[PDB]
Amino acid sequence: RKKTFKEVANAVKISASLM
Amino acid sequence: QLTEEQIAEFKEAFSLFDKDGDGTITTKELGTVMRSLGQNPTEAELQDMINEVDADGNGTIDFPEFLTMMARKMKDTDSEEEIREAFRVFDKDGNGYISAAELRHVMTNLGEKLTDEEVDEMIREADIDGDGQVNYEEFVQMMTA
Ligand SMILES: [Ca+2]
Ligand SMILES: [Ca+2]
Ligand SMILES: [Ca+2]
Ligand SMILES: [Ca+2]
Repeated sequence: RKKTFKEVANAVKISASLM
Repeated sequence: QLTEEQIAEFKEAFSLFDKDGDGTITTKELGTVMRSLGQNPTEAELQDMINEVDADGNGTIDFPEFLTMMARKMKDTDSEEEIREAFRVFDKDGNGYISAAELRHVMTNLGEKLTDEEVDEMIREADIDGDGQVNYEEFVQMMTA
């Protein structure tokens, strides 16, 4: 429900793979 | 066969691109995120990216198409390298420490607006030496545990 660092960091890890 | 945590992470990733919460990723949003990550794609490349997974040919990427794109684009680069990249994204001034303010500014820039209380809490979730900041070693620990 409320965001954790892990969840958000992985979202960025996922998103950054487009580079 | 995916865990609700993983689904949550992919949904979160999707929302970072889908900044207007309209349900889809446009060349505009795809470009916005990539630019926010130090990249500089051309409109032609952004268009190519969407068309490669735009099964319903509506010019945009929906959730199932997003996952399709991600499933193949992260198989041409391993974890450690991706985790390292994410850290660089969070550690704006590159001083080796992700501060609370940096975490807040970064997520806001990506579309996830968080309070100072929330961010302080996130830092605490990964902080190991209790200095109120996250260094590469602590970050890697969180991303691999
Ligand atoms: Ca959108
Ligand atoms: Ca589509
Ligand atoms: Ca820093
Ligand atoms: Ca620390």
